[PDB]
Amino acid sequence: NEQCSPQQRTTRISGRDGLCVDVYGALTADGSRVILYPCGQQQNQQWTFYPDNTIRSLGKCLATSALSSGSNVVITNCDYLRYDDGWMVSSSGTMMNKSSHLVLTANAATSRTNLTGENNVFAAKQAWRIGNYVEPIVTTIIGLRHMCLEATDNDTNVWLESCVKNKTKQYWALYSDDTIRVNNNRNLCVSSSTDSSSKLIVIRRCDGSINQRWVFTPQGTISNPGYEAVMDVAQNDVYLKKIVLSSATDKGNGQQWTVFY
Amino acid sequence: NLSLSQSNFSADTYKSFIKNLRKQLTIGASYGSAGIPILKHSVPICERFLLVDLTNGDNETITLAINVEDAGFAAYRAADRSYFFQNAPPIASYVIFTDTNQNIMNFNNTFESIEIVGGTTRSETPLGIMHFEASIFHLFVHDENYVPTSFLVLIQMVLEAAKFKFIEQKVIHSIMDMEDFTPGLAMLSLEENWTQLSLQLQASESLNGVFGDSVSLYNSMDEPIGVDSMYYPILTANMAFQLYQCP
Ligand SMILES: *[C@@H]1O[C@H](CO)[C@@H](O[C@@H]2O[C@H](CO)[C@@H](O)[C@H](O)[C@H]2NC(C)=O)[C@H](O)[C@H]1NC(C)=O
Ligand SMILES: *[C@@H]1O[C@H](CO)[C@@H](O)[C@H](O[C@@H]2O[C@@H](C)[C@@H](O)[C@@H](O)[C@@H]2O)[C@H]1NC(C)=O
Ligand SMILES: CC(=O)N[C@H]1[C@@H](OCc2ccccc2)O[C@H](CO)[C@H](O)[C@@H]1O
Repeated sequence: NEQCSPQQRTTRISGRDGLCVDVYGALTADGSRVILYPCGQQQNQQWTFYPDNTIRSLGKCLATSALSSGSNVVITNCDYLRYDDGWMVSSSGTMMNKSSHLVLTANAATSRTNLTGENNVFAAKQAWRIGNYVEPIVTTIIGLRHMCLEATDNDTNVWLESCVKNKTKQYWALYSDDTIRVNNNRNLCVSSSTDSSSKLIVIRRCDGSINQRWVFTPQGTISNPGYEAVMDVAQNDVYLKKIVLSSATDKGNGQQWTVFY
Repeated sequence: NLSLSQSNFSADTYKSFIKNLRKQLTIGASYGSAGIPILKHSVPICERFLLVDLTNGDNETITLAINVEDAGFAAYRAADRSYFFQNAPPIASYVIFTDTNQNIMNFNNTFESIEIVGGTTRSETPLGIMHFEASIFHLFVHDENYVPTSFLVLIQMVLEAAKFKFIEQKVIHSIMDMEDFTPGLAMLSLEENWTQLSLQLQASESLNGVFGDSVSLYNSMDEPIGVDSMYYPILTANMAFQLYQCP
């Protein structure tokens, strides 16, 4: 079955604010940097993956340009990586150089931002969707007692309410940077507490932080991989109107979630 | 046997049943990078079937035999009668429902076969609590006019729901709204591609989680979403388990 070992695949790579990984100006020279750019059909946003762990556009290999952090990620002649192990992509969409452990990062959200190789802190700005389909996925998020996450208090808080199909504030847009955004206000992101004294999950302006990076795991949790914790209904009690971050445990069903799209 | 009854059929009891069904099916499952369990393969025929009991509003029970390799119905028992699909594994009649009067149904356990014999499609077949109860009734007495459609109902509310959290959630929505539904493009695209999605997830080990082939899954707005990798929540937080495909 040759289908179990496909030889290549061409796709796009989106991330921070739904922007795509793009070789700036389609420049083919070695060391030609890669940027965020609005997603399109151009060949310099087409990325081909191969079983040698390379990722290629315009015939050249995506690569870090330094051992230390903060340097641009670039395309370069693939023969320079002849003996290199290459790129490893985590479950959660972290794209990591296997040798150096630096990860693909977008230090700003705007078009033409240079992408850099940085130390992994599991920030949202280090989360990528490898895939041809780059759009935010509009969904409801169902939790304990079959209730729906709703954006409340003028899109500053979030808690469980009973599902109503029309209800505009029960809809979320899952973005390519692992952010969970308010569907009718895409500058606002579901966020883990920025106050040390609180575990309360809230809604804040998107900033690419660790706090706003969420992973929908196959075990049915909503995981923040930076803080090694998961979304939980406080006290397994939906009427407390509090969703918190907690270490994963099957104490009740407060940590189980469904994406309904 | 694992079971579900109309006596106590709520959103909670349905969810628990589907949850435990996934557990039984994923005993001895292998796992890949995606962390979605892969069903067992090359199972000796003596251990290949999982029995599940469903009891209708008359307190009459059918026992369905699910093949643990592909999560499809091989056969079912009602009282002292049993009924095998035309594509059940040939040795299955020596292993399950042996102390019954065995019949072979005139069709396969696939939707394509059932729809041809039934002359009615999943798109036209309502799902919900009454249709669940009614299907167990029609299977119990084996009224041939309703057998095919009853399977469309139960394969979806039990096996497709087990396979896909999105489908489980459609059923939950119908249970607590007390409102029937017919499956749309979202649900049918999932059902249709379970095998292909299995192959691609397992093949993607060699391409950093990228697929060989893109799969089109529709959302609830009837928009197609191309899933060409494991990095889609509508797949990886949806598909509960996979068909074995690749070493
Ligand atoms: C991954 O990271 C390492 C850099 O830390 C790269 O390996 C080096 O590549 C440079 C530039 O060609 C060579 O001069 C060095 O000799 C290599 N050093 C080591 C430690 O091997 C590698 O190119 C990067 N790979 C990718 C795909 O980005
Ligand atoms: C993005 O990469 C290119 C290629 O190395 C840099 O020239 C850019 O440097 C920044 O812009 C240049 C023009 C100059 O202003 C420099 O001092 C800047 O830091 C770089 N862009 C960045 C870092 O923002
Ligand atoms: C497709 C391409 O290579 N475009 C380049 C090129 O030009 C731009 C352009 C096209 C239509 C209308 C206005 C401008 O050069 C640009 C730099 O000036 C840039 O590299 C762009 O990506």
